[PDB]
Amino acid sequence: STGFPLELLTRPATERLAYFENYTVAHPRLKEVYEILMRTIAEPAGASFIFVYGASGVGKTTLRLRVEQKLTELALPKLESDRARVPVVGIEAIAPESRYFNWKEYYTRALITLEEPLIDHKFDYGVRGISRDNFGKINVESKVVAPALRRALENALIHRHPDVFFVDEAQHFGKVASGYKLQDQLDCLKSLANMTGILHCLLGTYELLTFRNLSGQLSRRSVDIHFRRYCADSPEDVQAFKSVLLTFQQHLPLAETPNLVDHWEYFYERTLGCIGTLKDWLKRVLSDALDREATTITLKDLQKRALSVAQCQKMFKEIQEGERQLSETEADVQNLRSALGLG
Amino acid sequence: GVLPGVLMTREIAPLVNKIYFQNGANRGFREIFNRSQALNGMGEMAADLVQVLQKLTLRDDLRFLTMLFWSNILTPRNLFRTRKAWCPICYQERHQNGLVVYEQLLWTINLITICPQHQKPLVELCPHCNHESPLLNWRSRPGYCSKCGEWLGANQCLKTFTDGEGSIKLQLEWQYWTANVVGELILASQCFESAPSKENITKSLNIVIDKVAENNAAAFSRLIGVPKNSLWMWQSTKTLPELNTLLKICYELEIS
Amino acid sequence: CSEVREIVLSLNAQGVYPTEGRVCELMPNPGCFRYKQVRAAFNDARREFGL
DNA sequence: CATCAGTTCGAGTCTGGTACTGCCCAGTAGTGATCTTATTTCATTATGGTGA
Ligand SMILES: Nc1ncnc2c1ncn2[C@@H]1O[C@H](COP(=O)(O)OP(=O)(O)OP(=O)(O)O)[C@@H](O)[C@H]1O
Ligand SMILES: [Mg+2]
Ligand SMILES: [Zn+2]
Ligand SMILES: [Zn+2]
Repeated sequence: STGFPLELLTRPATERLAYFENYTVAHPRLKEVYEILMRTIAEPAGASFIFVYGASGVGKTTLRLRVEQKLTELALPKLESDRARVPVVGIEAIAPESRYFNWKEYYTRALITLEEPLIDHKFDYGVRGISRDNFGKINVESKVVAPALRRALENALIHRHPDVFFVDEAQHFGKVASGYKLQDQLDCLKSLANMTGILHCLLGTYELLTFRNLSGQLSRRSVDIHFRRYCADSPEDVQAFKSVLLTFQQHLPLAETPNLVDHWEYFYERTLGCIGTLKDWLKRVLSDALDREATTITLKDLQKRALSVAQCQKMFKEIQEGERQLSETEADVQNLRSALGLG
Repeated sequence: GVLPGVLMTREIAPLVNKIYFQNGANRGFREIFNRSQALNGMGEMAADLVQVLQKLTLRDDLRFLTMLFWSNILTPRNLFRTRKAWCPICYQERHQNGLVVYEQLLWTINLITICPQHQKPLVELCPHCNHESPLLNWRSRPGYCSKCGEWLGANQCLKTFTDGEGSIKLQLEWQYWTANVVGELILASQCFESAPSKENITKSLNIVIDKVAENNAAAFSRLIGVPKNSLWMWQSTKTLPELNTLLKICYELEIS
Repeated sequence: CSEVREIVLSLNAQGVYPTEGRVCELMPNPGCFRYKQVRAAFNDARREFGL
């Protein structure tokens, strides 16, 4: 039996939930995006910025979590002789339930999330406000000006030299209030990456494509990855999607495997290739069914918690706009050669 | 969220009817701080402190907090430390486990030297600042210095024993014996209905002298090294032997 | 207390505002004001001359 | 008999229980000065279709 063991049936529904919610799946798209992301992380080659575009609710965070855990369990053997080197840093850091993104808040959050992993007592930040305490935590004030916080964060990032600086939901970096330009914000972040030498992998949804290429310096230093969705036009991609559905069915914590394969195309209208969204929808449906103690999932349950068509078409339009902005074709290549002058 | 000196000055001292309590509650109550040892003693000031804390807090077992239960079996002659005694290892263990840091009664005994739980002699001076602190200062705090105000605990402390296999092991065994004896004494405090009296020491001495000393004191005095005058004082009058002397006699009998 | 009184008197005679710090700065042991009467005497002198 | 054990007297030493002294620092709330910033106006600037 390649599926879930038959001993998870006698356990209450809470144990089934606690087994399923931390259970992840390996679709080929995830494997390929993880491989390419791990490769570009391991050799950055003077790339200050990595941009990771992708749809919402596809697994772009399941991917980041796997990256962090792998980078940790790689650097842990190296932590027996190398001191003050965090294997991975992954945060959101952009307007946490805030009206406008603040640079001071971003700097202080980066500092506190960069130091809290390790209980270090010998670090002397180049500042008079931020310091450590006997308990080993990081003590910050509300008085230090933003340049001082920038100095402290730069010194910390230089001394610690983390592999990555994973930031999530970065599309809200554009919340610049009024009177500011986006190129200034990228210049500041790329500068931080320059004097520090760290790799900033900005992930998130398609809004990110707002920054794709602003300046030539930004253009040459940026490494772009597109975590593309599942598109029904490709036949092998449809095969992979239905196979993912089977894999869900085989590991679905139920007495018997319910019949949801036949509704594959219907699932598409509720999924649009967003594997994350499908996972949340299935988890909510199974939780609701198991609250009523139902051993099988039917089409009625799928129609009870199904997504709304208006929301689906809205995200479809957003995804189409993003893909047509990202789209690359032979015409672009030929235009590049024509501009260059290579006959 | 107030300093212990402030709590003593503004909440305890006015509630105490003694003249010096009220007077020193307005010019610095240094009398109660320079003699914080006696707050844990057998005497009237310790009992008054327990009574006032009971009035302030309305508890029912604050008498077990001190060894006032044994006001008839001990003696404050060279018994209490003038300076603080703490185990840093216990401080971190309790802090890291999430429990509260609590100063132990056993540490206040001059006879106790090491921590039975973490096998290390207690510290009697602040490692960061070479200054002494009494058992209760104006800014005392669990786990902090009374003058520097920094954490005194450590996973590994800065004090270690000397290198020697001649008498260091015997001294360590004696310290373990004394610490275990006092710990069992404190533990049996709660189970015991009432404290043994001085007459209990009288009959115990009558038994031991008549057991192996065939009713003589010179042999016993030479065996324990104490002058015979003190032996007569212990065995005839209402004089309580010192705790060190008491458990040295016990060790000579090899009985707790 | 007397010495404080002549100090505040002379300081006002010259023209400066006689405050606690200024009076302390020209008196050899500027810590006696912790006594509950010296400060009272200084305040009484200030009120007598109108502060 | 003279040695050693059981008794006394008074001094040595600690310590609790009780009161008291000589001294300046630290925190907070006024003003006046000088920047500093999320946010509100004063012009040009491009887009628009039709009757003389
Ligand atoms: N491959 C997967 N296996 C299991 N669960 C998954 C998978 N991909 C996504 N999820 C689920 O998706 C939820 C989180 O949303 P998801 O990571 O898919 O969104 P996202 O598109 O990365 O988010 P955002 O747009 O905010 O960057 C979690 O409940 C997680 O279990
Ligand atoms: Mg995400
Ligand atoms: Zn301990
Ligand atoms: Zn200290």
